Amino acid sequence: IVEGSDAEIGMSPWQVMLFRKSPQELLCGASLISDRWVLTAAHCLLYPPWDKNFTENDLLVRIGKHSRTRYERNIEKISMLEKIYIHPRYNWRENLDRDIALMKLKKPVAFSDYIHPVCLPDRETAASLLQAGYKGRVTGWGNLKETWTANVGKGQPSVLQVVNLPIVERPVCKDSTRIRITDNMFCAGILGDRQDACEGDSGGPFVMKSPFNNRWYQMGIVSWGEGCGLLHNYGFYTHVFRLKKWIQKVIDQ
Amino acid sequence: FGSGEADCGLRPLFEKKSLEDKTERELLESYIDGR
Ligand SMILES: *[C@@H]1O[C@H](CO)[C@@H](O)[C@H](O)[C@H]1NC(C)=O
Repeated sequence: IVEGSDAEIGMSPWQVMLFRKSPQELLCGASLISDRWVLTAAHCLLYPPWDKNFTENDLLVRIGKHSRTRYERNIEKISMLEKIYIHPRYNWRENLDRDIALMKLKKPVAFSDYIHPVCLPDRETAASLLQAGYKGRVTGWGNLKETWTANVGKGQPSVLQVVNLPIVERPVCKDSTRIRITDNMFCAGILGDRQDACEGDSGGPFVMKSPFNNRWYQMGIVSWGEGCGLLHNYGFYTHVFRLKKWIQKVIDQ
Repeated sequence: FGSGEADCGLRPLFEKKSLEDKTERELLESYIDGR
């Protein structure tokens, strides 16, 4: 996250860290949507142009975390994966359309002060909250400083970072990039501002707090950017409500 | 789905304790001033 700030303890208790076994590295962010199910970007699991194609055995999710590196004894829980579900029409070749993936935990996780699931939007919540100018919140352990030639950024945080960003009008998103954007994406950010989510933040949640019931709703997933923290553009997010029928399909089956 | 749905989105250390975090006000302000 560029130009964010340190998360408070328990500020984002749905934040999941996708973690690679061997070698041990942070891969991506993700989100906890129930005691059993974790949501992330498809491109965190599968991206041929980078030799990325992970089995369930390659990864482990870490939940309840705050520090990027410290083992948080009796707070963080480490879960292994039963099954990965990648959207079958995920479009990595062109624009990352339908950049969504589910992971089923082998074993349900226990909720605590530090671990709690985020809500998924229904239609009304999405119609109300997902509007240009409204702000959501992104969190992650991705890099801290702007990069031009890649979305990675530079400088690793010691603690989970947070930034609030406004949703941008669809025509503006479209004019800001040569890449074909779809209804399954939206963009967020302030022109002239560096606040941004970087590659290491990918797969993590874009969340909004409902003014009606005080619940937090995941509206997006950090999907892609051109550079990180640049002054002239915006970041792109998977539109979670628009893919909700696929999510429900996977979960029910 | 498993447990979590009814109680989703309410944070043990914030909403459940009637405590607000340091920047959630900015989110609410954007609903009123952002359009
Ligand atoms: C990913 O896993 C293996 C390749 O090593 C194979 O089962 C599958 O076809 C691969 N898929 C992609 C997208 O490369």
